[PDB]
Amino acid sequence: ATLKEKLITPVTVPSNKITVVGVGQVGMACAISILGKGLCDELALVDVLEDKLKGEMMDLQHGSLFLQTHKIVADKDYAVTANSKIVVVTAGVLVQRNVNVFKFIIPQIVKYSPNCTILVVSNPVDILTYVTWKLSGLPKHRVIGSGCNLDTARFRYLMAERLGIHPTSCHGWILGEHGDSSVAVWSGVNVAGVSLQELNPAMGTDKDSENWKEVHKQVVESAYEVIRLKGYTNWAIGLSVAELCETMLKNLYRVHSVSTLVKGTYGIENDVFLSLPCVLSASGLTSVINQKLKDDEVAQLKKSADTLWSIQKDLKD
Amino acid sequence: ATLKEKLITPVTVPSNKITVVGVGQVGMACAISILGKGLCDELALVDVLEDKLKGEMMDLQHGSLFLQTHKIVADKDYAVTANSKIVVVTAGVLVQRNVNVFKFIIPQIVKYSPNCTILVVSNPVDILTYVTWKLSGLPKHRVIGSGCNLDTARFRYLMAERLGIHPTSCHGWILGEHGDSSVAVWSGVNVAGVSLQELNPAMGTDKDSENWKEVHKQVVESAYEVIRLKGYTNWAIGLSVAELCETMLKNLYRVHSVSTLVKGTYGIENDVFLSLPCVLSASGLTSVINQKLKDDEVAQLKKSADTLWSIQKDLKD
Amino acid sequence: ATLKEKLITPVTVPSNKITVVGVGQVGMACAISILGKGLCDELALVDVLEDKLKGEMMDLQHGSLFLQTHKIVADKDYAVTANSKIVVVTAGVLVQRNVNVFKFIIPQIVKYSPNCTILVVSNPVDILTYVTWKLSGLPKHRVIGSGCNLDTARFRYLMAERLGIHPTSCHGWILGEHGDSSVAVWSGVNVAGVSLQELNPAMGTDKDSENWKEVHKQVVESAYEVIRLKGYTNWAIGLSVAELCETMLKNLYRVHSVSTLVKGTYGIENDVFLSLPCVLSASGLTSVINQKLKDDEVAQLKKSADTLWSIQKDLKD
Amino acid sequence: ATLKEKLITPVTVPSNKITVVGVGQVGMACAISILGKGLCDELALVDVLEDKLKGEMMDLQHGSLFLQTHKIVADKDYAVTANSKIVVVTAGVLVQRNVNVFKFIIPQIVKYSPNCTILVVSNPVDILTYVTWKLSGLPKHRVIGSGCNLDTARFRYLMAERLGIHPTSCHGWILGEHGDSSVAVWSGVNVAGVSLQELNPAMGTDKDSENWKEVHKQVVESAYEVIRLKGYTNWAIGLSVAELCETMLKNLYRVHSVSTLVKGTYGIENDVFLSLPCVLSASGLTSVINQKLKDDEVAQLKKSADTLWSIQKDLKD
Repeated sequence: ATLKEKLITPVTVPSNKITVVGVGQVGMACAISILGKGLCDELALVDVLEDKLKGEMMDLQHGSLFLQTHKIVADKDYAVTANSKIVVVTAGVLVQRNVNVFKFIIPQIVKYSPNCTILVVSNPVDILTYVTWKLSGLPKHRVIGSGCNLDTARFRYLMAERLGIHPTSCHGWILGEHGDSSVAVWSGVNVAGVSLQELNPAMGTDKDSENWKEVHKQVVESAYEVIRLKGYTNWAIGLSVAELCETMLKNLYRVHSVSTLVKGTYGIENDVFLSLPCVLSASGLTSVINQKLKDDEVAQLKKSADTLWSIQKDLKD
Repeated sequence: ATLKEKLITPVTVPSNKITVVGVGQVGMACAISILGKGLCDELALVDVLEDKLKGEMMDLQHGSLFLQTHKIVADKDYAVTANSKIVVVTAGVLVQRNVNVFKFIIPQIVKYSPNCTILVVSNPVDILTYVTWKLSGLPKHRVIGSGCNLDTARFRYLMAERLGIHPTSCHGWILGEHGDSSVAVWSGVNVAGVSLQELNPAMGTDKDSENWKEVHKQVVESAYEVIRLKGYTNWAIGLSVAELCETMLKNLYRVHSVSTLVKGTYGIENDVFLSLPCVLSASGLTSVINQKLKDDEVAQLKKSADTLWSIQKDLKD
Repeated sequence: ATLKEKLITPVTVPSNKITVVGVGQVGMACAISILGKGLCDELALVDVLEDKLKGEMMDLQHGSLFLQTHKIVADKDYAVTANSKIVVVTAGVLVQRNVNVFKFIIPQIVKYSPNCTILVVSNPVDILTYVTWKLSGLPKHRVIGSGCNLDTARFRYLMAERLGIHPTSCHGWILGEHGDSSVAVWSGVNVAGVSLQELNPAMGTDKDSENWKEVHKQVVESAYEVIRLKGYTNWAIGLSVAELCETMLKNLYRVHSVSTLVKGTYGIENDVFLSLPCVLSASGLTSVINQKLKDDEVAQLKKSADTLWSIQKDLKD
Repeated sequence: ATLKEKLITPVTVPSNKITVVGVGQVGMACAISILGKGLCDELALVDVLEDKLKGEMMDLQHGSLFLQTHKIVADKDYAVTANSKIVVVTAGVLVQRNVNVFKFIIPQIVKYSPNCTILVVSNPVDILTYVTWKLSGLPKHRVIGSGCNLDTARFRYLMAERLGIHPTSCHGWILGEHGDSSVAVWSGVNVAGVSLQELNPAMGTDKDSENWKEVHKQVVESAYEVIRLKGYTNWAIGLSVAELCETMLKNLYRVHSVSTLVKGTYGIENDVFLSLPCVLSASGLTSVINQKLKDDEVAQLKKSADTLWSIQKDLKD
């Protein structure tokens, strides 16, 4: 009178589980990229909506044949979040408004899944990373935001498109705040270990032949030019998050530039999360790479650190 | 005075190129799934919109660091479509309205890329597959629609969820029209080569203990219940298309149930594209699996074939 | 005076760790397949040789740039085995000789890594699976051998090559002992849910047009015909093991035919590991699929079960 | 009276085909890595042995269930080689002995597959790359050897292990001849865009605290220390080749350091293949990165170029 009884003779817990907070344009970009990489053994989704959340879950589950993920669960309560190895926080609705949400969600994240690494994808990323470090009570190394990871990704595609090579080949970084105030360190930009700064001194300046400073002006401009055209950017930031979840889940110790506490380095006493190249692993951020910067470059960190803390002093937690 | 000149000393054509027609909810689901599998060596996007198309391209290109795809191009003209190995047609706006678009696009698809396989993702899939076979002048085997591939995928997730196993293990099929009129062949449903029909005869009927006929009623119902909640289904049908592009590009000879001409089998003289298990390869559809069906099951094909052709007779090409 | 101090500012445990026991022809096939799939976050290797083991480790580590695995460790002591999520036992040198090795290794496996699933790859697989269940003190569901998984794989490639389709499409199984005595269940053999037994009754017999019974005679023959030509088979059984480690690590609940205790089903009171389709997950074997067999087919299990226990009664543990 | 006739109703050419020349320790490392990445839509194997070749083919084909490759063919005649997109030449048995084989094979490679890129894996790689450019009549850009690609890979694993990070993060190169005479360019070595040479000047020298010059001494030493222990290195060089076949097949334009003609740069008039960072694509080598080297470093290229041509002058083709 039953198939399951007659067919399947019995001889759980999440393993690599990842939770994505929010089903929005960018939160379902991260999920389908995380599932497209087969990182998570369970994918939990949580958002304040009752139905779309259930519709995003069912639309993914119907593709479970095509996925390496077994259990895809989504609820509006954070019970599903339990046992999450990483919690990707895309939830966002101006900081003190977002701090209304993160008071509302982040401590629910941590009640059910204490070990989780919290990756903060939502803009503003640098402050909402502090917001989520304050009120989650997780260590410094278990709460990090996406940050300039995607900026570094956009920067390498641009730096490659001008050279025609593949973005993985052209290595250059973006540090600092996520506005016009990001630091593109040209001392590290290079291809095949051939420094570009070395050969052409005109880089990192006001003017140059190709005015390569336009690249960093295009890096910060393209983010919006994608926002202009289709209304907001998702699959760029969802591929970046999936690549971070890969570093942490697969425990690779890869260097991503992510938002972490800058207190103690680059002349900053304030508790501020600013994007710095960091070695990510299963445990959290394992370390930070120490970036040798021009006095002028450390200045942009220092100043832009203050721009955050100047408006991060009035946060009401 | 130039990096590219000084750095890169010179010592093209698309290879696996895939074009996706449309940037809509489901057309960018297919792209990011195709890119997430690294199938296409070039991904061309085309849609009637000037800007979102340019925004979907740039949002993908910014993730090129994270992708195995080198060139992602998008234009509103079909010059980009040139040399496409597969053209995934998601464009859709009721058939004779869609046949306005496919007159407008499909012959532009074929002008630039004559060898392309045309995969038709758009609803109605069975008729718009005929529409695109009529006016493209491609062989029967190079024009196929998605069809019940995703229905078969939803059907296996359901058939597995009731058994708790993984959808790849539970093998069952969906043939025929894409409405309530799909044929779930229970003679093939099984797990680990254990036929479910064999053990419980009550399957495929009006009533059963678990009333397993509800599965096929849930297969056709879930498609809408995803449409209800979030407004439309994308990442299920985009993972299905990416799995079809994989069969054809990687030239696997895998059996998918896709929309192909049923003239000559199952008592149908009409030229009608109805979903049948077919062996897909690089060349196109290589063949069809011959499905042994109940008289009653061949009837649903036969009748539902007529439901198509009854309204496929008045098509104005 | 140090790069590491100046460069990397500090802000462990194995996660998915897999241990492969033995570096032999088949044990390095499993490793490079497991690493080629990026399953293990750490790969531990252990074998009785001091140097080749260190050479197999270094030859893999030099490819770490190309791998998704971070730490590849190999020692002759089983300290490295610690925290293994799965222990793949390829060690083998006739059962009571192999039981000399498994007394020597298997309890060292379990001292350092109590939670490990033990996958037994080594021939004889069915008995050395019992040998390793007796003396490891692990549950029934955490000790399983490869078994007819690869037989099922060879069987599907053959069953497909005759049909020209891709082996993933043609579903047919191999149960029982690993000699000529395997059970190819033809009641489950099919393609696209079209039973082959159904249409041609001459299958599973003495004679047929194509004498499809030759397939199962070729399945058991090819294993040796690979052993004849190059001396032994590795990358077939290493891809099979990597696909098992994937089911268990990725926690997929996929159905593989593996060696598990048959006590209680198919009329067997003896404690005997015989290859049966089983649902594998992170926890172990989750269940067994109940295979509906001809009286004659249950007989081959029953008899071949005794052939094992007849020589499994004199095992000295 | 036939399954294939009754089941499969008909509705070819290699696409991405790769040929590996030789089944030896390193030639089956490349195959199982190429198949493990699903690069080739057909894999052709060729070697001078009748049986092992047939045994290597069958051992791979039995794993076809687990592979994304459909057709794996192996013959001793080069008919199978036809339509190869890349031909990986592992065949080797001292140059003028190897030039006996490449007279015997390389023109058979090119008779059946004129468009093929020829990747030369076999030691000596730099000369046997010239040997195969002379007698194949392919362009400069379609014949390249593995070269210091794997040296660069070993160099990054070492450079990372000292830093604890993941080898993909630490970017440093190996140019030139494949002996002790390789050039480790320290001007490019760095992590997260932080030059190591910049901070510690003692690098690239006779003595340093960690004497980081030992890394390049370990890079060249480890190659042999793997050769010592297990007799020869395979899965390092097979993962490197699979990563080259990926750059070329997937048409990525990635920068690998491979053996190409150095005539015209670094003060070399001779026709000599020496390892230089090069942008690989579908067409061949697309270009070369221009490496800014110390006078002393250009010297090692210049001199080691002569060491090749001094014994490359007496080649009898």
